Amino acid sequence: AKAFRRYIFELYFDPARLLELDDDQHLQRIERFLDALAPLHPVLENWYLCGDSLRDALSHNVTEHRQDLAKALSRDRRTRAVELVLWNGEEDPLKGGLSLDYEASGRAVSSRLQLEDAGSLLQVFDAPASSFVAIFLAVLEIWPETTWGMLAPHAYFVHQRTFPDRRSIGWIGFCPHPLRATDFPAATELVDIPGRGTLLLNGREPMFERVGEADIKLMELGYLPPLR
Repeated sequence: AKAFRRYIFELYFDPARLLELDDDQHLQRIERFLDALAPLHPVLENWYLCGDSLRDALSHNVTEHRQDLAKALSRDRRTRAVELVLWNGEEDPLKGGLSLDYEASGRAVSSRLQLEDAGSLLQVFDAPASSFVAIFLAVLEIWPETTWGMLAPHAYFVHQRTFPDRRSIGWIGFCPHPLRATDFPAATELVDIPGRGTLLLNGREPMFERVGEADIKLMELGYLPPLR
């Protein structure tokens, strides 16, 4: 009995719809998202621009100074896509260190939000299932363009996912469709999000037919998206 250290935590957005937003809109959404993260745990209360020296990396607190967000974008944006990277000021993954990577390009691959390495949160959260669900809830409310979400152990996704050419719902995930409890295992909890879809909690924290059976059902329903 030992928890998985590395977790993947990614949410995907409809490329066409997300691309409609201008820079101010993206910045506003990230601002709202950081605000939604703040009450969930102390390590999520402060976000900073990355930097060389430790002094440089902790000088620009975007949760205190909103105008700094535009500096993240201005520095991180690519020549063909909105992009921003933030860190929470904690170096060690064992103490809740976390980085945020947001990209909006008009292509599925670069229209997403990732928290890395989410396994760091899983150990600082005193009640992780609900706290992670709260993060999904925040993304869904801020980005109606969300098309998929997955929280899963890295090792599971890479070496055990049922479908090689498909995404996975993971331990906790988002599927943009209503789902019926009768189609899923007893260990699965379905949380209905009207006007969005469903959040699935597949059994207890992976320490996995629980996730596999859910992916299988999603694939049979035609709801499990391709990787490409």
